[PDB]
Amino acid sequence: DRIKCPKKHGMKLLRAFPKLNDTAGGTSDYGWGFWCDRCHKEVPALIKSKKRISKAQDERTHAPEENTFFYHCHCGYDLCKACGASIIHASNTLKENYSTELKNLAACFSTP
Ligand SMILES: [Zn+2]
Ligand SMILES: [Zn+2]
Repeated sequence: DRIKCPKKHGMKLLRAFPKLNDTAGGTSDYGWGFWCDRCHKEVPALIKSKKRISKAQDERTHAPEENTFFYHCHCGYDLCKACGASIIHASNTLKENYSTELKNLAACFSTP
């Protein structure tokens, strides 16, 4: 699922720094990389990792320090991979505690 910026727009996962045309403001130049609007990390270059060990590993969760991509919003709000990783983890945990609580609810209902 697409991560949203605080202004509720759906952000996009990018594998290369965007062009002037991708950000709302005129002057956003991502030539030397950007800063995460949340953990303030200065991510200066996008690197291609050769690990490739993702048969069934969410790419967004594996090797968060591996800045192989980032999330950008047109508004200009950005998230490093690491910050994206923690919201996928947190949201997956909510879905798990939901399906679990739902299976337990069905069981409590259909058990005397
Ligand atoms: Zn961050
Ligand atoms: Zn935005």
